[PDB]
Amino acid sequence: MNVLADALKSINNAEKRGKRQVLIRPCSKVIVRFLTVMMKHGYIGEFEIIDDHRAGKIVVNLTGRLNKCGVISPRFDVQLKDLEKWQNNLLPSRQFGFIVLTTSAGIMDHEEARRKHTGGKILGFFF
Amino acid sequence: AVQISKKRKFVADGIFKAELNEFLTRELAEDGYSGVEVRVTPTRTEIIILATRTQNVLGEKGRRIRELTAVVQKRFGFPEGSVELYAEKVATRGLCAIAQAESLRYKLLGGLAVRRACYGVLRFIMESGAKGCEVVVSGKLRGQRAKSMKFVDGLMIHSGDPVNYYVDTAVRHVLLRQGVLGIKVKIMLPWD
Amino acid sequence: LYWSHPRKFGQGSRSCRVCSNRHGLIRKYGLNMCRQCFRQYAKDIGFIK
Amino acid sequence: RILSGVVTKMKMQRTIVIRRDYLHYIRKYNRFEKRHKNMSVHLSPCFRDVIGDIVTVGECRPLSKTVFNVLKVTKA
Amino acid sequence: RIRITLTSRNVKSLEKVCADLIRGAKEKNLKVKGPVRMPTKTLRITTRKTPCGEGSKTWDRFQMRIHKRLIDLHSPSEIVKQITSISIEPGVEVEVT
Amino acid sequence: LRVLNTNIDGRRKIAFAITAIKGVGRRYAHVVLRKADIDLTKRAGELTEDEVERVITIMQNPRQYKIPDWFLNRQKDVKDGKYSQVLANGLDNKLREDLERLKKIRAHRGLRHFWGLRVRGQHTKTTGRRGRTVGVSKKK
Amino acid sequence: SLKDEVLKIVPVQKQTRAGQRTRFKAFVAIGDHNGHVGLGVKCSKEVATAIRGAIILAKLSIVPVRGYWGNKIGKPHTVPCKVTGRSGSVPVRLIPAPRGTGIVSAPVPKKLLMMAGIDDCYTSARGCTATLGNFAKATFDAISKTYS
Amino acid sequence: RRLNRGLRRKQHSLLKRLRKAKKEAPPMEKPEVVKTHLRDMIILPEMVGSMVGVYNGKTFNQVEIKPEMIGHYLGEFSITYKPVKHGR
Amino acid sequence: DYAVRLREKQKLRRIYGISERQFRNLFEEASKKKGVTGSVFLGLLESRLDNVVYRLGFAVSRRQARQLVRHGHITVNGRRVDLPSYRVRPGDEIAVAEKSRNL
Repeated sequence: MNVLADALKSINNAEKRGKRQVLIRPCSKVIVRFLTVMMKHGYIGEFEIIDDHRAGKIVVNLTGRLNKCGVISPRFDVQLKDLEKWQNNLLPSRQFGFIVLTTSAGIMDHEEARRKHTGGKILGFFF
Repeated sequence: AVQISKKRKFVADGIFKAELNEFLTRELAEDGYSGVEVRVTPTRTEIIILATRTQNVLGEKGRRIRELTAVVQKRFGFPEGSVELYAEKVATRGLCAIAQAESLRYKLLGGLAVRRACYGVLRFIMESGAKGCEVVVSGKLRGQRAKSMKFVDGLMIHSGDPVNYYVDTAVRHVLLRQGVLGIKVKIMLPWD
Repeated sequence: LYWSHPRKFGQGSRSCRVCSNRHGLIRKYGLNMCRQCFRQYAKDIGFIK
Repeated sequence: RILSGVVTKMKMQRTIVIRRDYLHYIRKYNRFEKRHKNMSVHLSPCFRDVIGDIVTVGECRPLSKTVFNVLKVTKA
Repeated sequence: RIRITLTSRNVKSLEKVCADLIRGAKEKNLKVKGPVRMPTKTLRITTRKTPCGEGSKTWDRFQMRIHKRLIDLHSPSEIVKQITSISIEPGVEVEVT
Repeated sequence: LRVLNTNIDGRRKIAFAITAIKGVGRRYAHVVLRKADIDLTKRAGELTEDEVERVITIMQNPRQYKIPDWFLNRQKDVKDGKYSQVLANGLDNKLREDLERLKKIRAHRGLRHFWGLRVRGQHTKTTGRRGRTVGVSKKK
Repeated sequence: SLKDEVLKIVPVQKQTRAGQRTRFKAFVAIGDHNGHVGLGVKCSKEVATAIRGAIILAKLSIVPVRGYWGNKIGKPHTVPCKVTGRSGSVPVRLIPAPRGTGIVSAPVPKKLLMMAGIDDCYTSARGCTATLGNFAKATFDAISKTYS
Repeated sequence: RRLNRGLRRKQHSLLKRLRKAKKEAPPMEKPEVVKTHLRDMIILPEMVGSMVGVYNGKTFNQVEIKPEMIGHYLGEFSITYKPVKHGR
Repeated sequence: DYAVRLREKQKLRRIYGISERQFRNLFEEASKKKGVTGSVFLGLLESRLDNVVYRLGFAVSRRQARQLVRHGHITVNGRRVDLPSYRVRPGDEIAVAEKSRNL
């Protein structure tokens, strides 16, 4: 599966299992950016890039914070205003979770995008 | 029935005892007729009817019991047999099957919930001693399609096997607009 | 006399007491309609098998 | 007005195919749908300046029955 | 010389009674022949349950075991005084000849 | 030997043979032989001409048909006679002729005889019972 | 105290060569309406005995549901989030709703939800089986999953 | 009527007596009147010509028995019940 | 559950003695406006002229109040109003008819 989806699936499951850590094999820049958002949000602990001299590896420290996470496909574009519809579909629990969107500004949470008045493409969700 | 044997007139005393029982079983039924003991001497019969409801036997100020003896004397002892009569009460009707059947019968005559009447009656006879009890109403319960309601408590089902269990048995009929309902009631007393 | 089956005469055809059939009258029972009536209600009048 | 299209046919008086491309209107659908129309742009009087070029066509008094005139080539 | 024939449906009632008859009579005169058991007749009685009967097969079946006792007394009226005075069981019918 | 009617007993003991006559049977047979002084055991063939005479004379003259039997009562036992035969001719002809005569023709008496119902004219409601008993009423 | 609602009682038969042997099943919900709910299903030869057994059974199994508490998320007549649980072929979906909504659900999840003390929710039975028994288990399973 | 088999005649005094009456003399003399209880008896040809008296419940009635009547049960000629026929 | 909901409606409605049609329309209005519908709905029902007259004690019962308003016994800010449905707003003075005052 796609690298980002793959990374999100592993983290989700390892989180479920209760594992303390997970290693994500494809380590794209996008993935790292995605992880930073999750981190700022308190969804995951520290993570580091390990240089395999290949794709690279991401060691992610699992907190037990995540209920579920995954990639949103396709990555639908969204207007500055357009987020509400998506929160309803992606975040089953009201007042919980965030949408990770990619904006020209960079990858960030929907909440930041909204404050920014930026639209973008939706990469994933975490709650 | 306790009497010294008599080779000559066993025939006469035994038919006579039976004849007396016949009236007692019919005329005294709404009383809790639970037993008629008989004793004898020359030309004198004791006879005691045991009943739950003595007053029903006696009659107001003892009028009916007087009718009984006189009517009964007609059956036999044309010359002065001078058959006596007595009425002892049966302590606690809850123990008497005969009465219990009547209770249930009565309620169903009235139109009470048969299921309820069974449970309560099985409760009461159980409540006052009894090893076990069972009631069965048949006929068309509640005037619906015919069935039989059960209910039991304690030894009963098993107690039927033991001979000389000494289970008190009774039956009552029940007149309804709809039709008759038999009620049967078993009370398990000690084997002895 | 009474025992004698023949009757010099009798006042009234009678009928049985219970019902009233004329024939089958027996002075004793009074069941004129028939002895049968008497037989059925043996209990009614003191009589023995 | 002003249009952009590809020169589909050099052979004759020239013609350019203007294309419109749009994403399907409803989401859950991303069908990239293309639509196109042909305008006989007088590619040019005799310059024959412009197959395969993507030119811009401008509205003009009628150059020919079919035609718009070729404003300029976006890119070959 | 009086023969006492005691009969009863119940054995105990007789055993009790006959015993009294001996003990009392024991004093007033002779020792008495001594209560004798005698064989027990068994009666089978089939009688129509209902008075209509008349052949109706309603005849229930009953059997009565009739027990007997001799304890013959041979001796004077004082012995008799002892008897009239005390009586007990109704279950037993006494025949004095 | 033709003792009676066109009766011919033979090859058997006489006491048995005499039975062959429609009029006679062992009771009578034993009597005639006794009165005859002939040993019953003798075979009919064995009999003596004289004996045949003594026997024939008594059987023929002393017998015929006697007073008719009443319905079976305490009396004489019955001789069998399922079907008519020749006895002393008087028996066969007499009884048969009378009953047959009325019987042969429509006469009511004749019918009664066939039926075995009283000829006298008495009701058959009551007595005259000797025969089948009463049936039972059926459920209505 | 606890209130008991009778969800449903059915006659249920079992055929045997000898004949049909009937027994009765009763579903009973018991709740405080303070966030304490209990479901019990007990069968017996007699209806009443079954129902009684049912209530006793229900009290035996209680789930903590909802509450107004300070310096935390209040869950006022509703549920903290949306969940969908599939039991067997039966799916059940629960979604939180604002006050005034009421409990919009079929029977079965409704009875459970009401005794749950939940006042406002949007529900949807879904999936292959409508089966009330399976649906009820699913609702219960769902209620359990919920966390604040 | 119902014949049954063997139309019965009471041997009684009557049947036995009747034949003897005929035999009493050569067919001729017959006893005047013969009271009989045998109401049940069936009339037979022998009886014909004679005069048997049958009992009502009350009395004995003289019944000359004819050949036409043969087969009828005796009695039947002697009615027990009086009809009530009175003047107007 | 439906019966429960139905009865509750019936109760609240019957108190006001208002028809289903009017009762419903008010409900819809209350639901449309900002603010909790439940309160607002009650507020609108309470705003009925007949109710206010009832509240004031001019009438013994709500029905009687309706009749009073119908008869023109009641006045709102001077001009008389006959409509039991009339919606009283804050500040309105609701008095008895001068003519009617000696009833």
